[PDB]
Amino acid sequence: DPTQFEERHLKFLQQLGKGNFGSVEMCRYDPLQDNTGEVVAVKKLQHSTEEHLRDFEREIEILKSLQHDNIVKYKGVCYSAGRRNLKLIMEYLPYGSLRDYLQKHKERIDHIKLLQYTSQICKGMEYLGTKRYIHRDLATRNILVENENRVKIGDFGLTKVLPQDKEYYKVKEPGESPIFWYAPESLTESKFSVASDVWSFGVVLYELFTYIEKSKSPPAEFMRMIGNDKQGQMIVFHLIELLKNNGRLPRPDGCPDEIYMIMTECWNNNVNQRPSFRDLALRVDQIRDNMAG
Ligand SMILES: COc1cc(F)c(CC(=O)N2CCN(c3nc(Nc4cc(C)n[nH]4)c4cccn4n3)CC2)c(F)c1
Repeated sequence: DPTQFEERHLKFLQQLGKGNFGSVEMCRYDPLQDNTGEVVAVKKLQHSTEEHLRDFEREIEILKSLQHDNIVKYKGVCYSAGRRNLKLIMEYLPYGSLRDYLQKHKERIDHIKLLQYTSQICKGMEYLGTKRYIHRDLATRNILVENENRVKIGDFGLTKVLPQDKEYYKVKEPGESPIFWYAPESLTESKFSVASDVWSFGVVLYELFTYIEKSKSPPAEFMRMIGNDKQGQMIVFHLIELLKNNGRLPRPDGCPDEIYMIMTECWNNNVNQRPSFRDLALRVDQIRDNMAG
């Protein structure tokens, strides 16, 4: 079984990312011990808990079930014992997250290139939606760069499977949520759907066009519009109010009108009036072709 990875043969090379409930490492899986093994990505939990383990087992199954060019490849699992600790083994994408890649190569990345990535996220997302999976955490930090011409959705920590009788999923936290990417209904009602993923995709489109400018980030922009003198529970309250009164993220500098319109349509307060991923890709591909030859 290739899907079974022996723990003693997984050489730690570097920590890549940390989460509230886990981490991602760069390892070399070297069974022959001759230093010819491939470098892989290893996601692991930080809290031993049964409720976080169950969520993680569900996440492993969601990823195992995904086969697309714009989705990070599942490679296998790593067990240690009977009740174990469990590790998810994925392919290593060398250019890091889309957030870090863009932040460093802003001079090299055209608008056409940004739109090629956008279309790839849309295609990956539409594929998710056919399996009735809700991502719930669409952001540039969660998109990986395989190469200069290809991005993949690279983390599924918050992904949920829709119940068979509903088109939304209601879910809590319990700690810190990525609020500045959340749809109003996710803020008020805790409702997650394909439509709230579209809302968040809008924020991703925003991120990409700001070229990750710290002063222009979604938390920074929203906090200015709210008042940086705001508490904690009040931050969600005021954010709900601003969104409700058609308060939105500004058009990023240099961003064309056609693209900001895509963003604003993704940001419709009316769940049902938001575009579909298929149409999103269609408009994006159309714009890419108008900008090119
Ligand atoms: C609970 O664990 C998580 C999961 C997350 F998605 C994030 C989100 C986030 O911020 N990053 C930034 C750093 N990063 C990264 N990854 C690379 N390669 C890779 C990752 C995979 C699966 N395959 N290949 C790579 C190559 C070069 C530099 N990097 N940097 C990982 C994701 C976390 F922070 C924590």
